[PDB]
Amino acid sequence: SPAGLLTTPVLTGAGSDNRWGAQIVALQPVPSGFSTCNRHWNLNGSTFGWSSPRFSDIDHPRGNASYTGGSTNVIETWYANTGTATNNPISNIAPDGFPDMGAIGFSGQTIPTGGWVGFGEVWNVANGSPYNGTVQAYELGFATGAPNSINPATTTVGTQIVAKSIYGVAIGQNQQTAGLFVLSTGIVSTSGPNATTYTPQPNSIVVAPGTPAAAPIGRNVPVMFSGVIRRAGDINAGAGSVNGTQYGVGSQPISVTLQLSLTNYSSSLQPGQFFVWQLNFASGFLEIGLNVDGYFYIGAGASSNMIELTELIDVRPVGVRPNTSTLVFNL
Amino acid sequence: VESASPAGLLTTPVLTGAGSDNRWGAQIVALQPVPSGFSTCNRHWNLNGSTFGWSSPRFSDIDHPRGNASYTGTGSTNVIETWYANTGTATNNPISNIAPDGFPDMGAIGFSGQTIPTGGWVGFGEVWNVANGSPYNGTVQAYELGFATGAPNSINPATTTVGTQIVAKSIYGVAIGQNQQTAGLFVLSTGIVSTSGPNATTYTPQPNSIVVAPGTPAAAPIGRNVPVMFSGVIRRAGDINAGAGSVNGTQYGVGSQPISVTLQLSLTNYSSSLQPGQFFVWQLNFASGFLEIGLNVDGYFYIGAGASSNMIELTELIDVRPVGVRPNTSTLVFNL
Repeated sequence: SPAGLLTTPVLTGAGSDNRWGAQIVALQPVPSGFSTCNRHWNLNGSTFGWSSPRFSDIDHPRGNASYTGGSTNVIETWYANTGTATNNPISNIAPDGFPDMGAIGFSGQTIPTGGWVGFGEVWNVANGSPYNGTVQAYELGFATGAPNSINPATTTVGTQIVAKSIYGVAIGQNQQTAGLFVLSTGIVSTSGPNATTYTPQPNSIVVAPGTPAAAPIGRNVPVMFSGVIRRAGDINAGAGSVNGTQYGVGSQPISVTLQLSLTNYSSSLQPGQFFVWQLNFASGFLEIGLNVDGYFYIGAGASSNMIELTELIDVRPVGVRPNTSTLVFNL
Repeated sequence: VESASPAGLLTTPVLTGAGSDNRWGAQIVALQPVPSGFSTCNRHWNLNGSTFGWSSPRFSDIDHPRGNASYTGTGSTNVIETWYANTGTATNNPISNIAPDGFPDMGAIGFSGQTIPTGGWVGFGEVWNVANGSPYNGTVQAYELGFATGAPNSINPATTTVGTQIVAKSIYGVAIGQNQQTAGLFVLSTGIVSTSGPNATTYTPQPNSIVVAPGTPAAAPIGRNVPVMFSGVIRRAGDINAGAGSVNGTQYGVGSQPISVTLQLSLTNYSSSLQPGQFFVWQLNFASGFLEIGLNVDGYFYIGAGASSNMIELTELIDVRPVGVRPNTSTLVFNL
């Protein structure tokens, strides 16, 4: 039974989302629909992405590293084609852990807004030793036009994976072949004190061929799981910051992703159905549904206002329902 | 909330590849017996819903709002950056003010003159401006973090939280150093181990370098039953591409608990299902043998390894089956 996939702890503070690993504190309805494949599992034990259901560091053994000038305090760019992560057993699209987001270019000397940023370095393919003057915060994502005219991409087909430092490195490296190493904990790129929109926005997510979309069904709209994430421009901001709170979203709680990767649920739900749970709040309730592609839905209609989980009391299973029956929204 | 049975704390996935340890977050692939015993408090929970440490059962990031930042050098570029504060000043940590949530329970080893220490906890981060939260973006680097005395100019590792400092010191040069009376620290919470050259070092941390808080109970041997840590492969600074089975040697990191156990113990109180003097015991069934593992009320796991400190690989582990409550003086079966 799918019932055990969503339990009260997952949504009352002990859950984490499958993209940022952030503590899940809100639900984010997406009335346009969206797609996600990386670190996303369906109910047939399968993923269309390139990452395992844990938070792997990011390592690629063969890319091009360069900087744009002298050689100190310079922006370092690493890139490779998609489909070259030949040591990744899930997929060669990209290293396990590489973020499913478009890489955004700079605006003059202004840092891009909304990109996935991790800390990392380039390393020497001769011996595995780091080029230690290349440590920095790097924006990672999919793009065309690397190294020096990057535009974000939303497909894995015929594109590049890029890492570009958002600040200057101590000692730049021009290496026609070099490795990448980045930790898998991400922050979002910003400059100045402001939080940006929830990240990634639907049209920023990168998916691989064959990924099914989560489309709305009447008033039933797909939902993402939201937690507070850090941002580069005010790194001390957190939940309730006077400068605004920054949210990151994932398509699934990682505990759900993990369970779906360990057990096949194809006998318990078929196309056209949801497995439904009731979320009971202090003064209302709503139903959340899971479909066979692993996407969650709520009956929010054309609303993208976040639903805070602060007053959630418990989660109770309801059972299998048609996906065309409106999910109750009684808040 | 109370639970009547610890049985659910250890299940087959925890030890056959879906588990992670509570210090490094690494995939659990082995058991590390510790015949002389050890203590751990950070991100370690007991069966009474409590921790003696300063971290939640979660990995996010390390943030401290008020330390001293400095560098040394004749110039301000490509220099070593040091940040430090006293323990007991992490006032924005709801668990404990000892140290920021996520700060590693390891000693900070001093270094200078283009050598770096072996076996320290290293994380990536920066110092930041307390006026507005903006990074000093030229201070990003890999930093060794730990507890110490003597910062900034005579750093020596400490094993207690009492009267010591928390220190971050970059193992490579930063782009632009900062001498600031007050600066904040921001480091990611998943570490690598400091090394030089290609070699792996011993499993990290060794028992003699774990930092604990006052009141932390020790895991002491009881006859042939000895405490065990959970081992996974971790990165190391000197050969960052090395992973499991590397031709240059495999580097292990250890934690006292699978983080899924820590999390469950933090959510549910088990104090009515196990008492001092008792283990809850599970059987680990391998292709070619089996062993018993026990959990005590302080949250520590034990096996009947006796005087052996050999790692036990979990490659051929088939499943985990609950046995029940037993006296901790009964020898745990070890049939490998």
